[PDB]
Amino acid sequence: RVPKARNPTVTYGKNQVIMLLYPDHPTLLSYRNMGEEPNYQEEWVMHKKEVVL
Amino acid sequence: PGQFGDIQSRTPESKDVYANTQLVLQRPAAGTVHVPYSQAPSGFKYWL
Amino acid sequence: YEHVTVIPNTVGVPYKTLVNRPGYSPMVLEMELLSVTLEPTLSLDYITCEYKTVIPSPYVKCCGTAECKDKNLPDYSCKVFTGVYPFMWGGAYCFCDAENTQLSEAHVEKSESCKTEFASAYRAHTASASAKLRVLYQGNNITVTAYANGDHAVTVKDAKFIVGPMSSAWTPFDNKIVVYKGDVYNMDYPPFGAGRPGQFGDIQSRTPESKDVYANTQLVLQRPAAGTVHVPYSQAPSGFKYWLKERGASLQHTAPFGCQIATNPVRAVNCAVGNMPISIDIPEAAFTRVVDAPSLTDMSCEVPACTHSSDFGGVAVIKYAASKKGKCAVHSMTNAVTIREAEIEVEGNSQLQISFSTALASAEFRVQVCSTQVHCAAECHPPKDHIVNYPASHTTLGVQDISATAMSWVQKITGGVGLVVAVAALILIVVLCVSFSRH
Ligand SMILES: *[C@@H]1O[C@H](CO)[C@@H](O[C@@H]2O[C@H](CO)[C@@H](O[C@@H]3O[C@H](CO)[C@@H](O)[C@H](O[C@H]4O[C@H](CO)[C@@H](O)[C@H](O)[C@@H]4O[C@@H]4O[C@H](CO)[C@@H](O)[C@H](O)[C@H]4NC(C)=O)[C@@H]3O)[C@H](O)[C@H]2NC(C)=O)[C@H](O)[C@H]1NC(C)=O
Ligand SMILES: *[C@@H]1O[C@H](CO[C@@H]2O[C@@H](C)[C@@H](O)[C@@H](O)[C@@H]2O)[C@@H](O[C@@H]2O[C@H](CO)[C@@H](O[C@@H]3O[C@H](CO)[C@@H](O)[C@H](O)[C@@H]3O)[C@H](O)[C@H]2NC(C)=O)[C@H](O)[C@H]1NC(C)=O
Repeated sequence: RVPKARNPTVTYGKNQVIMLLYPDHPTLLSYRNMGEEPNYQEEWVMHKKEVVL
Repeated sequence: PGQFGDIQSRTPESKDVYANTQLVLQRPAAGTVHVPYSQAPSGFKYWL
Repeated sequence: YEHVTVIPNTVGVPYKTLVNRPGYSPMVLEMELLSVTLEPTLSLDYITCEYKTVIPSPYVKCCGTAECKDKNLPDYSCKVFTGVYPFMWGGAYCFCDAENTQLSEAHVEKSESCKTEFASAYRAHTASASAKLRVLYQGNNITVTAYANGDHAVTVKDAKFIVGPMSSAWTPFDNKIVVYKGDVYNMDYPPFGAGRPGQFGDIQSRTPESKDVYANTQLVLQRPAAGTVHVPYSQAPSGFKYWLKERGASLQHTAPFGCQIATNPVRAVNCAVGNMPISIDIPEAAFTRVVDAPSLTDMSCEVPACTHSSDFGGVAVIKYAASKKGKCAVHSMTNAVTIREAEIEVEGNSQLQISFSTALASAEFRVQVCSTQVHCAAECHPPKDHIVNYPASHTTLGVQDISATAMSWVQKITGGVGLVVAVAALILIVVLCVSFSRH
């Protein structure tokens, strides 16, 4: 059994998603484009953090 | 939610409490009686 | 009746095709890809798993010298050390003060945890595609599942469907694949018998039950510490655990075109690459003669609102006069506008409402209902919500069906510049004609 992180707080902007993240433990956040070039990126979040994608 | 001011009240003794903590109830796990939820942690503590 | 169509490989977006048999009421079929599964053919080369170093007890021979015979074990080494004086809990091992020898031998073999904890290295050659399809056939929702190689035909409601082959051969797998449990990695693993110490593939075997083990771990024995009977050794730690601690992101999270990856069997699911041909055979019994189906005349179209959002933001109302009550297919005559409804119920003189989506600033299109065409025109406004969670239901605008109704600025500027150029060319022609006539 592994836990599920809290729901991030999501806001929107012109071709932007702004996510506020509240991890209890170091949580892996990754994202990729779903086109020809995924441009996969990942990072470990240890504390509350705001990410603009 | 999750920032300074997620819960507010006019005075410490007032019973008027405004709360925006993004509280979403989740499905309990099979075979258990717990009440799971996904709630943004206290913005006051994060500010502290 | 045989009908040939092509639909994009996008999953979860329905597409509508028009089965048009002249002399019969046209039909509209809505097909949606629920899942496209690519299952490649895999040939196993070897499996890599944690090794264990089997070290028998040391052989302490005093007033003597031990020798070891070279054995053919996967990675086997003997060393005899001289001048050892081992101690027990009680005292010295034996009377013999010097010239004592200790033979220490060690080899490497697959740990029994290889039965469960292992990573397989496969070769991927070709992919056999399959597809699950939801079809709106004569107002009924039917689900089919069939191979997408263009070879398998599936029959539902006496209608035959041939799906594929997919127009693109792209797959997220390159030639060499590593499968651990449920994570597929795209890695150039070393060939069998060429593994290197401290990396992936240090210990290999052709099959999980094969006794043939290729181990390359730089296993070197070292002299035991004075007054101790232990067997020290210098060995590169297991390459499988090393690979596990730095696996990186598996293909499930970095595959292009948003492919999902599954294992047992290894599948690539919902890859939105290229498109997919579909051939449809419909019985002549399913068709209906035009004289029986309703016919619509005195038909006009008006759009009260249009919003070129990813959802169906546009609404059109069509006034019609129906000869008889019944169902009728509705289809778009342009590729830039997608109609949500597939069939409407019509009776008498009335009006009907349809929902549509588009990307055009000025939506100018035509709608066919019971072989009657109506030209709809509208000005569409952009939405206020920046981001949505669902793919666009309309097709993208290209290079021909472009611009808005306020393209008349382009026409005006082109006409003005062309008029200036025409005036200059006319003056030049007049002058040249005068000069040529004059001599
Ligand atoms: C914990 O859970 C894991 C996974 O859930 C279990 O591992 C599974 O163990 C099974 C038992 O061995 C594996 O099943 C078979 O294992 C064979 C070992 O030799 C393996 O060779 C088999 O694979 C062949 O057959 C498949 C049939 O579809 C083929 O797709 C595949 O490519 C293989 O084909 C062979 O290819 C070579 C290459 O030339 C040929 O020479 C052979 O002739 C081909 N054989 C056949 C039959 O065509 C088969 O998988 C199972 O694979 C394995 N799981 C995984 C993911 O690999 C653990 O056992 C479990 N733990 C415990 C304690 O039970
Ligand atoms: C044929 O199927 C389509 C697609 O729906 C799929 O098939 C159905 C049988 C169900 O298994 C669905 O879960 C599945 O995805 C049907 O179109 C969809 O119908 C559903 C309900 O009929 C619509 O859901 C509703 O949507 C409204 C608006 O958001 C909500 O308020 C409702 O609470 C409900 O969720 C869905 O929007 C709709 N989708 C589209 C693209 O039209 C279709 O109705 C069905 N037809 C027949 C005759 O069975």
